[PDB]
Amino acid sequence: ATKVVCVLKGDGPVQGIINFEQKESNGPVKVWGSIKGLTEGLHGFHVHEFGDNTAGCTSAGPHFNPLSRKHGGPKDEERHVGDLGNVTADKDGVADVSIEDSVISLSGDHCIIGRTLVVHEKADDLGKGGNEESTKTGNAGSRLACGVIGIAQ
Amino acid sequence: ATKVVCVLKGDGPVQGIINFEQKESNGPVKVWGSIKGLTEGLHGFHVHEFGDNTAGCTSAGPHFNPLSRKHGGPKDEERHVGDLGNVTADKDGVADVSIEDSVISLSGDHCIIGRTLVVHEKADDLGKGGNEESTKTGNAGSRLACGVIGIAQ
Ligand SMILES: *[Se]c1ccccc1C(=O)NCc1cccnc1
Ligand SMILES: *[Se]c1ccccc1C(=O)NCc1cccnc1
Ligand SMILES: [Zn+2]
Ligand SMILES: [Zn+2]
Ligand SMILES: [Zn+2]
Ligand SMILES: [Zn+2]
Repeated sequence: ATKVVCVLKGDGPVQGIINFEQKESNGPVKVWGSIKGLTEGLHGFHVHEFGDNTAGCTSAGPHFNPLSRKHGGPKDEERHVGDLGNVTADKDGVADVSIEDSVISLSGDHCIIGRTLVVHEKADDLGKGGNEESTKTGNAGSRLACGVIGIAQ
Repeated sequence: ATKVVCVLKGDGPVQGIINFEQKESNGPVKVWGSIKGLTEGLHGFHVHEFGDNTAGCTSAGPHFNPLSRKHGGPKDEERHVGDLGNVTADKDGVADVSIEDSVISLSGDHCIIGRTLVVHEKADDLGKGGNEESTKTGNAGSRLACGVIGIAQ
């Protein structure tokens, strides 16, 4: 009953459409869509704090972290709201995304509307990499494609 | 105290950066920035309902109109929330945008975050064009560039 969408663009072309839908404010958000143009393997997948793409994906800032937690994987209690783990691209460079998440929302202070979705160069280590950056960014590397998360029909 | 931003891109050469700032939730919104690649003269400038760029600026849908009014200019009582009038491009195709508007908001009710800002081919006649479409769209023609309005730092 609330639906939101994000078109991801960057060089390659890396390009994708990701849809989000939440039946009720207390419920999980289903996330689905496709990203093409990726290298085979894992790519970090995060909601970043700013829906600012004025100078490309760099202006999106850090992970969306309204509750001031450390970086983790989607299944972790200790995670940022924006920590959606990794998407996995096949040999053909396509990641078909199908996620349900209970921490992001389309309502309230966990809401991701107006933020940026980013797909990264490398895997997110989900805070298990053993360095300073692991519990901040997951060491997922450069931002390959991004877009602002908007209200859908 | 609330800042939001929008990068305008489209099928052609029209591209722009628009900033919105609102000191207080009950107060006016300052809109500023620049758009380039335009024909000299007036170009309609609207917030459209959906932050959806799936198939380009067309997927943004109609003017953002939560209060079910007819189309008008920004200084009119009878207007859509998204009716921000025209921007004006100079001889070099650059429109320097400077708008203060009392009807849009960046918080509270009916805010523009996660919606789409669109710059149009033709002038918006501000509901004074003398045909039915004037009171709906303003006869401002095709969508040259658009972007989802996102939260800024
Ligand atoms: Se959820 C959220 C986050 C940031 C800014 C605005 C919102 C919001 O809730 N907008 C109202 C809305 C959301 C979805 C569909 N229709 C209206
Ligand atoms: Se901006 C806006 C317009 C209409 C409805 C909801 C919102 C909104 O901003 N909601 C998200 C939110 C609510 C409370 C605290 N933080 C974010
Ligand atoms: Zn990231
Ligand atoms: Zn994180
Ligand atoms: Zn329009
Ligand atoms: Zn209108």
